[PDB]
Amino acid sequence: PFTKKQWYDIKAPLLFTSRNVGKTLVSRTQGTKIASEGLKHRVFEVSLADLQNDEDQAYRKIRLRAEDVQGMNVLTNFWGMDFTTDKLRSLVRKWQTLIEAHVDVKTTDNYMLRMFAIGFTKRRPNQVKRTCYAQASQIRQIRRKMVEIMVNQAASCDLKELVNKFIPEVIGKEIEKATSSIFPLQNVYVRKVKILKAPKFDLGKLMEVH
Amino acid sequence: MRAKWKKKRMRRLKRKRRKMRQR
Amino acid sequence: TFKRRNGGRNKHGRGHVKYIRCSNCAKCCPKDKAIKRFLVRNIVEQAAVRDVQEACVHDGYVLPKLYAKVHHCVSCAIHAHIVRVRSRENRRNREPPQ
Amino acid sequence: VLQNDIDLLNPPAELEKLKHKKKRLVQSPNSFFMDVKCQGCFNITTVFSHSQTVVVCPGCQTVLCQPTGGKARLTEGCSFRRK
Amino acid sequence: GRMHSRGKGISSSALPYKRTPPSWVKTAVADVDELITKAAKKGQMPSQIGVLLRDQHGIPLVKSVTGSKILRILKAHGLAPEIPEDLYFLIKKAVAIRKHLERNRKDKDSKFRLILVESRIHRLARYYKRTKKLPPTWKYE
Amino acid sequence: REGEHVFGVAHIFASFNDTFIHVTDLSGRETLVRITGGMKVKADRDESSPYAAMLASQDVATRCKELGITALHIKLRATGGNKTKTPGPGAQSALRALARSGMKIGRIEDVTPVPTXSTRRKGGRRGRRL
RNA sequence: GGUGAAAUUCUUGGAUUUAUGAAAGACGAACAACUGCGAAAGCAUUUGCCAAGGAUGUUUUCAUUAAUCAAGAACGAAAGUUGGGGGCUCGAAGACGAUCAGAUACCGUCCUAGUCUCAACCAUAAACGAUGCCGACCAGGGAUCGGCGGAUGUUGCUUAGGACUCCGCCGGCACCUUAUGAGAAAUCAAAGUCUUUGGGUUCCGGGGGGAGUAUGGUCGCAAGGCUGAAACUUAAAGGAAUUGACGGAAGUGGUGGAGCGAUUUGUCCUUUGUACACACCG
Ligand SMILES: [K+]
Ligand SMILES: [K+]
Ligand SMILES: [K+]
Ligand SMILES: [K+]
Ligand SMILES: [Mg+2]
Ligand SMILES: [Mg+2]
Ligand SMILES: [Mg+2]
Ligand SMILES: [Mg+2]
Ligand SMILES: [Mg+2]
Ligand SMILES: [Mg+2]
Ligand SMILES: [Mg+2]
Ligand SMILES: [Mg+2]
Ligand SMILES: [Zn+2]
Repeated sequence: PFTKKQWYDIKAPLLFTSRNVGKTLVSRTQGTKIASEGLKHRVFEVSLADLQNDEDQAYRKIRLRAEDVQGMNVLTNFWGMDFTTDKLRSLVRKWQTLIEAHVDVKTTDNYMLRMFAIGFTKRRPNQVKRTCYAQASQIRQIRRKMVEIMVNQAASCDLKELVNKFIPEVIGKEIEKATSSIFPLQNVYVRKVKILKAPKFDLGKLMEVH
Repeated sequence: MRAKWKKKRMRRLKRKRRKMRQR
Repeated sequence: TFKRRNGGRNKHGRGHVKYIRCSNCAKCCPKDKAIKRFLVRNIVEQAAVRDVQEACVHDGYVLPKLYAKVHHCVSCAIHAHIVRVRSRENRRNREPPQ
Repeated sequence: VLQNDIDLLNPPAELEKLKHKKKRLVQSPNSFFMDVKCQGCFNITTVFSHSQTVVVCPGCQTVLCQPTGGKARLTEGCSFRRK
Repeated sequence: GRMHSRGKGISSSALPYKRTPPSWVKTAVADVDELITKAAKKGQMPSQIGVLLRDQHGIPLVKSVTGSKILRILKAHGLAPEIPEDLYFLIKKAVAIRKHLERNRKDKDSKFRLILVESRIHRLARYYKRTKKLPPTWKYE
Repeated sequence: REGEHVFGVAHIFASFNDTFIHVTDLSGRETLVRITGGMKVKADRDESSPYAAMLASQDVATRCKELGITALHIKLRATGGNKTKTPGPGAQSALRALARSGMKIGRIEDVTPVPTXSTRRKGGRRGRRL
């Protein structure tokens, strides 16, 4: 039964360093059963440290949707990112405030994105207080700053440079800079990106980034 | 006997007396 | 006789507190009254640690942990020895384990 | 401290300043009026320290003080003297 | 204690012991009086008139300078409000809550606060009728 | 083919009543081998036992070596939902089994389904009374 | 699948498991606290709007307008009722499967009403701090929340200000120690300022049952709610604490000191619960 399955190497876009995702498999072509629909719109949850060959990014996972089949090589594109459960459970601690923000952002290629940002209040070096809490007004100010930044980056740019912003997580650093005047923050991240609708599949656009 | 069940028993006898005398 | 000053819970300056469900028996216990423990364990038993750290493609790979906040009713917390019956004097001690 | 160590009629003036305004021997306000001196223009324009109104310079210039929860915040670049 | 709540706040102003104007006050009595008359002429109430005379003029307290209270001065010159100011503000609050409830029927909390506000209105109106600062048949609806 | 490591994804469902070791590709859309604890042992009391998990993971390792898979990704989950979130007794038995079989482990992640709230759990407000 | 173990049940017409996508209905984890808000009930996803509120600050205003309240009103968990919508999950009743000496239960499966919402009712909870509200006084202490004032020297900060730090003031939920107090004690910083008895005011108790029963009245569609006996019966019932015994709970004087006291310390099987003390064969 696993002799009628052909392995099709998976390639990540040249946005990432390593493009050696894997070799997912699909049955042989047959009546209305060519391998195209087998690999049609498959998602591949892969770690970022794999693509970036950097372990420090092991906390991040990347989803990639297979939308074409170039012979035996299947090419993928960005389909959102997320945290590992371990990192999220490590950050959410007591005696500190958690700030969460979501927003809907449109890019130049009709890609609708919902970006989720996470932030935690940071203790000062000389703090004697056993808790570090922000007032509900301060949390609302920081959520405003986080959402305005999320809109400012994602709307201006396109998916390729948007992800190029995700990988070093410069958005988190800008949020930390912009909210330092309200309340010092720690572990500020874009925890999750969800692609809600995607434009009509363009083959040349796909080969542009592959 | 538990007081809750005593009250339930008494509510039941009263239902009965009411449905007898009134009707 | 009133056994505790706080009545076995943590509720001052408020009325209703939403309940949780016991991890063991699915009992409805108030959040402030239920015994709450934050267990940070490893997905790999202390024993399998070496064998797993060996079968790893990536040489640099810290083994992921498990974080879980466990909720227990009084009956299950006593049965599981999470909390034990204490003498009258020692009950007023709220300090975490020394 | 121990009231047997003090005289309730002649309280130490150091510790009377820190008492609530109403809990003193004779209650007095801790607010004051000030001669605010602006940057270049004369416009002394006495202000209440706990002013609830945005005091504006007579020549319809920029605002001089800002209402707050307690003492009003003088605008940047202004001096003052108690009256 | 708050009349309609358990709050026990003691925040208030503390008038100075010296009942005479401070030496730095130089405005003539007639000057402050006609300032009060203009203030009431646009429509300000005595509380707002006092606030403005305090923070925009060199008048700490009207009573210290003139020797009379703002409402008395306004009554002397025939500019006192028909409805007393506190009752006016309570009735304004009541009509605002009534409008909100005409839009929001499920707001039971606002209904409870409206009951409290109207209780305050009835108290103050009873006092004003007893002191004859309201028409004997003045009625709130 | 010839690669550094032909990775696979192992879905380890470690419940308190059974254990599943489901090995798929990087997408999960193609099932390769699906061994079960109760599909080895004949006693219902032992489907969640470590012995069943060890036998199950040994069978999975054999089939994976047959298919050419040399490394595996581990997705360990409990029952989740309103039910329990602690993995069953067979989780450690399956993982060390796979590790002590020559098969390599890429990454281990907890993929137990966690509700962000939830529907009401079974057992009643008084709970299971025993 | 489910349990201690099973069985009821689903499943080669693909169960369970895996991935993707859509729809539906609930539910708002972690953060989350001896923390906040609210008259109480209660209130935890974002943003916006609407009206409301406490505290703080105030050299703003009125000037006794106040406190508590029969009558009379408003709100009032959950369950429940009438009708519409919805109906995921869970789930009274019911059916079945177990266990059992029996098992109308505990355990398991499927589930009806219900759980969600709208309109109209219902007005009850261990609705508890089992502690009505207003006011005065009388110990100490450190935390914490809200506001304000002062002093600070560091900020991935945008001079102020924020964030930390320190010192105060007011107000709030609380906590710790202590008796000079009170108490039957438990304990309580109010449950203190009581035979050295009187700040104001509302409700409300008079041995235990019968009994929140009968009847009348009133409210409610109903369920029931509010008001509410007597005859008769009985020598105790009950509270706190002590010792012992038991647990299908866990791991001997003296003198002095403490206690009203039984007792206790000394003596470091112990702790714990007890409605048992003929002491669980209760
Ligand atoms: K507890
Ligand atoms: K005030
Ligand atoms: K305080
Ligand atoms: K002795
Ligand atoms: Mg309650
Ligand atoms: Mg009652
Ligand atoms: Mg009561
Ligand atoms: Mg009460
Ligand atoms: Mg007396
Ligand atoms: Mg009696
Ligand atoms: Mg003795
Ligand atoms: Mg007891
Ligand atoms: Zn339990």
